[PDB]
Amino acid sequence: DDSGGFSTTVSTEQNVPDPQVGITTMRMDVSGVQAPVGAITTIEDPVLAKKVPETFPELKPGESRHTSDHMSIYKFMGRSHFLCTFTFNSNNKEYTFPITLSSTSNPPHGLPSTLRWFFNLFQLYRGPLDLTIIITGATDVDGMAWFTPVGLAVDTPWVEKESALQIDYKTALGAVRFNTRRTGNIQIRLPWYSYLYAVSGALDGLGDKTDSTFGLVSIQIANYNHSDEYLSFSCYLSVTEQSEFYFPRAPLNSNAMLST
Amino acid sequence: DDSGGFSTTVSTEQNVPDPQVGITTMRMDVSGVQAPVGAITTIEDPVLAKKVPETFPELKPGESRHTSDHMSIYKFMGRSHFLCTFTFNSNNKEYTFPITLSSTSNPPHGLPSTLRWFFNLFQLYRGPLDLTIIITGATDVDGMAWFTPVGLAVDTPWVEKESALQIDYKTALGAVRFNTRRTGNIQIRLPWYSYLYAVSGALDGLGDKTDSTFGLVSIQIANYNHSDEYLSFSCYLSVTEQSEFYFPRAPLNSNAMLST
Amino acid sequence: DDSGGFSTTVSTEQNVPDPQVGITTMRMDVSGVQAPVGAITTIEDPVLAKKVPETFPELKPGESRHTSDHMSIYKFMGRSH
Amino acid sequence: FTTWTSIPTLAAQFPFNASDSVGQQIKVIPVDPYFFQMTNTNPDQKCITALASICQMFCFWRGDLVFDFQVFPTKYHSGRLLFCFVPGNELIDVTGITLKQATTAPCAVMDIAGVQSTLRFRVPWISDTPYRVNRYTKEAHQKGEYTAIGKLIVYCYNRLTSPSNVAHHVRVNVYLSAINLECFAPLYHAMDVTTQ
Amino acid sequence: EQMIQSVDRTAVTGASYFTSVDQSSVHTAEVGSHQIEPLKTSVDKPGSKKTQGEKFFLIHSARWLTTHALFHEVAKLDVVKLLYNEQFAVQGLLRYHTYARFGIEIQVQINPTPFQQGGLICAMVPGDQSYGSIASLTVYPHGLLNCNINNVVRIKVPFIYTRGAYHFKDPQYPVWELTIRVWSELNIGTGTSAYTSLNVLARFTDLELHGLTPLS
Amino acid sequence: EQMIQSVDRTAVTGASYFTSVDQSSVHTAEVGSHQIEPLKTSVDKPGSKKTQGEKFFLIHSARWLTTHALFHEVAKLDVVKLLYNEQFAVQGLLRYHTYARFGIEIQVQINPTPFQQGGLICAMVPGDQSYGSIASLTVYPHGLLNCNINNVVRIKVPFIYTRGAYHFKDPQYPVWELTIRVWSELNIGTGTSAYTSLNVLARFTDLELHGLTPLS
Amino acid sequence: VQINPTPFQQGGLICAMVPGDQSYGSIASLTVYPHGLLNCNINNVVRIKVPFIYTR
Repeated sequence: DDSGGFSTTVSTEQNVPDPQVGITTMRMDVSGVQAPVGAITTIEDPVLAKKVPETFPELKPGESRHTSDHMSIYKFMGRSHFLCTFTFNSNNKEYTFPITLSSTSNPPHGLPSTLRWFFNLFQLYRGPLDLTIIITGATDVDGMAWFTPVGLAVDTPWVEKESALQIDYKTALGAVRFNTRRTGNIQIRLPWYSYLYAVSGALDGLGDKTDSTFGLVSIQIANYNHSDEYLSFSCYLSVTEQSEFYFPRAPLNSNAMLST
Repeated sequence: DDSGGFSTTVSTEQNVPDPQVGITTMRMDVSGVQAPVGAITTIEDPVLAKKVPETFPELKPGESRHTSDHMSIYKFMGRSHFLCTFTFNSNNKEYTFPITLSSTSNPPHGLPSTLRWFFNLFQLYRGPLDLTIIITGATDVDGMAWFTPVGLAVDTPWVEKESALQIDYKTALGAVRFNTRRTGNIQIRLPWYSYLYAVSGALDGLGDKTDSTFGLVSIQIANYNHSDEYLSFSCYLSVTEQSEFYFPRAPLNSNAMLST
Repeated sequence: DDSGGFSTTVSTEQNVPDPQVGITTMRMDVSGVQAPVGAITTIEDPVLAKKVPETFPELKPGESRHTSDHMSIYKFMGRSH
Repeated sequence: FTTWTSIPTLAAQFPFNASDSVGQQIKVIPVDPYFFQMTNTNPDQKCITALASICQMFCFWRGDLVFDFQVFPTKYHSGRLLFCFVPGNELIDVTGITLKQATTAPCAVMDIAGVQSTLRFRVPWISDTPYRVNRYTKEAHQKGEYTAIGKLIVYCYNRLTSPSNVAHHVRVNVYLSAINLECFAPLYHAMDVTTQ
Repeated sequence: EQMIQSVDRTAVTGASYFTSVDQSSVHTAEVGSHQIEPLKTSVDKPGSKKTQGEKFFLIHSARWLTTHALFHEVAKLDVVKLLYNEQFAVQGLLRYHTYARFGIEIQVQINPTPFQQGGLICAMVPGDQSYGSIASLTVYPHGLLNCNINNVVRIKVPFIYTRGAYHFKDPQYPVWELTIRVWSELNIGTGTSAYTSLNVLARFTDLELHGLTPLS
Repeated sequence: EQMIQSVDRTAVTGASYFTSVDQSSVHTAEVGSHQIEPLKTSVDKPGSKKTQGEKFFLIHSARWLTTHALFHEVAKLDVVKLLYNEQFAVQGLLRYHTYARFGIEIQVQINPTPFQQGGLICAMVPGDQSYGSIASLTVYPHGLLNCNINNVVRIKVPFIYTRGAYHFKDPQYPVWELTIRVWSELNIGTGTSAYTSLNVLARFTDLELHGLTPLS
Repeated sequence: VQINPTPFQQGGLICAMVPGDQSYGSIASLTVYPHGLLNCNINNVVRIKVPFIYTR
């Protein structure tokens, strides 16, 4: 031991991640003629709690009949889930929304149904995300979207107003330029630009307003509008292969799972 | 025998699938100088009914003069056939239609002409399908379509109304976002997400409302409309190479073949 | 096991017939310098109840002085009653 | 996602009183990963389990559920419980089953006071369909689609004998995990307390 | 130094589904052993699942008349529901289990005099006699009964179902459905019997049984 | 010269006890084959005679009090008659067969607090608790329950009977008879519980079944 | 963590190490964390060893 401790017992590793592949496959019977000693146990001992359970004679389940494994995070959360939606009402306006992992921020100003469930299953998130925005409404509208890391100057979140920034400051952060007649969709990465190791969701105090947000996406539109037509944007998040997840955590209860 | 039976006769396999390739090819004459013993037979014996028929002296048909084989299911039903059509009439509405294989559901609320014929030729269907939707009508209309498996909460089928679901629930199931000015078409797969082995068409009772449907596609539109313009959607189904077909069945009669 | 049972313990045979010939014969001492561990026991365990009893230092009884064995059924009940 | 589903977390809580008769059904459990009944007062919340959080985000489930029954006696209570599994679905008239009739089904007894505290009751997968649907999204019942593979009954096998200077009841915790779990066809759903 | 052995505290016993964890245990006390019979009191093979479940049972008796027209349905019967009855020996295996997976063996028997003429068809239709054609009943596993040729047909089918097993207490829909249609009409002369009797035998094959349950 | 084959007239079919001789026969028509499940809907082993007959069943629940005197008989029960009841899964095998030959596995369980003291005896007596001595119950296959040492005893016995098998519908006399006598009295102090519960588990071993019969 | 019951008492405790915040998660799922169960019949000492888990 490096720390100078001593013990006569054995210390074992508790709750090892990923103990089994969640597809039916083969890595005779499962239980058999031998008497099941794993039926009776002591749960207060972490060594005896790792014993394989059996009580009844069984046999092997066989193999499944679909190729993919739906119980993996990189395939479950590879599906792009809903993030936010908002509408514009006037000309030359600017809207700003952060991607906050915190569970204190309730929707509409926070993570909705499935993303609120997922980012409170674990402690630490580190890596780039994957944003898709969808344009619904007017046509011949020129818009520009850019990405600001946390700790830098930007307009007020969740408020649609005129922009107090200049065009030299917007285009220096990296921006895209679209038109609502040609595309109707933008599939854009979001870089991992932070000064800290990883961001977390389940925090309070001044750690909730610092270590929860990691990035911040804002959109400005021009050439809107003519007489009577609405313009609506909707955002969707997916996860990438460069991202990582650490330290599993107790899931949210049935009163914190909220939606829009 | 495993089940303990006994017999002095021989049990043979009856109605083996795919006995012949339906193209003219070569795998002298077919019948010849030898007397045709296959003209007379007994049809009540399944062993004697497998005898090759001949009664007249013939010769070989030769080879055909087109490459493909039109008598295969994966090339016949690879052509995309008609499924449904519907129109919108107001703003921010939501339409919902299931893909029901049941023959009890008559069209327009069911399978039309060619798809009703095909899914009652066999007993069991297992695998993913292939949906193409076609937009006809207005422009600058933003729409969103998603897929819900059977057994989950969704709006009422075959009814156009306001949506009672939230944006967190829609985008968590996986959705596409289009605009009617840019594309006019979406060619989208439909995953095989069911809790049962396979779905069937020829059922009655409470097995008809459970084991017939496999999936359910619903579409919501926004930014529609300006003053006077219609909007029409039309759906088409194709079959994939991952799909399977089991246990051939007696085909539908001439009074159940119906169309739109 | 044929019947499908299972156990972590050992099942032993209880009350085996004819454990000893009822004539005095030889099949030093019986008990000796070694401490008698068979004095204390547990009668509720059928495995520990098969332990040979001893508590005091003894020696062998020798041999009897009649040929027959009166403790056999086929000689006891061979007499007509 | 097996990191959360293979963790045994608490789902139920029932006492084993000394004032109940032999053969009386103490508690009945529907055998599905969507079962939990615990809740807390301050703050107002409905305590989900780790298995019901992962399985609520799918349409179809499959696998072997492992119930864990942890008793809290002294060294001086003495009794037995009978854990019976009646295969079927979540809606069968199950309260007419007597104690002698319950030994037809696969069951297991448990001596309460001892050096071990937990009995692991791995339920085999018994079904007519290969998978089993998350029907709690719907609001009406339908014959043929179900959520459970049967119900699990707890009986009073022997009475609870004890002295006068100990408490006259023993409480049992029920844990819930899964082995050979398979789920597919994702959705979104937030579960609710099974008020039984 | 001698060691005094004591009785064992913890042990696990049972027979393959009942598990008993004991804090105070003891060894088993067994007398005798298993003996064979050199003069047997029963010379048949002993009972098992094979000789009780896989055995022919009479499930239906109909009668085919000269007044039934063409394509008239002599027998329309669910095969698996009729085998789930108290009067058969397979009930003792099915009353206590929950799910099953099985194959079906059918034998259909008639008895005409050779002064009669006519025909029947005996098709095994899975699930439902739906909107399909009556003239295409030779696509299914079937058998033709002609009064001149034969009087016994026999059919063997595997398990065809949308789920993995069948639930006897609360089924979704019937697995198999036997129909017997008039394929050619029964004609007689003067004085000949205007009827013939019909009988259907059925049995399971490859019977799997899962999940024994207390509630029926 | 070519030979025209015809349908076979005589054939014998059935499953091991039903024999059908047919004067007009035909070959069997089978579609498909037996398929395995690569994704199984049930992961336990399938049902058989071993997992349904050889399994522990609760047959009796008594209670041992401080008012029962010495040599009082807490439980006097016929073992085989109590297993022949509708509520157990072994009834489905025994309702349809006539004779049987079996071994018995007994497990007796009690639960005292360690402030109690006393003892019991649990002997397996074949046939009859006759005029023999109560103090000589340790000659039979037995087990001693002491409140200080253990709380579970288990006994395994072979088939001991004057005939070759046992007839359930009309028996001659009971095969086994379990008795539970008070071997030392139950004593408590002030406030201690004046009772303890008792439970008897029983199962068959090496079950042979002969002569399936229609009448019950 | 150490407790001391007499063997006439009965009950149980849980001792979980939660990083950062006892947030909106479930109380019935405290066996996901590095934890220990204290039963008055079995034991009276549990011991837990955790690494450094932090956002900085």
